[PDB]
Amino acid sequence: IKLQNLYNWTPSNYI
Amino acid sequence: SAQLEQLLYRYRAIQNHPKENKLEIKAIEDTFRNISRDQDIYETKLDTLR
Repeated sequence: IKLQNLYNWTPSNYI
Repeated sequence: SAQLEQLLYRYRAIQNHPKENKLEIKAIEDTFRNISRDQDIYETKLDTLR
């Protein structure tokens, strides 16, 4: 579990 | 986007005090791992896509 790869989150990048 | 994710953030940040009455912490952390993995995959794919 990282931190800056966890606040920056859309549903446009889940895929 | 974040309306159901900040709730999970606050839910884990409140459930750091009991830490043993709630067994569902592990699946939530597995989904945090999934979100971090998908984010790293997207960042590598955006580095290659450019």
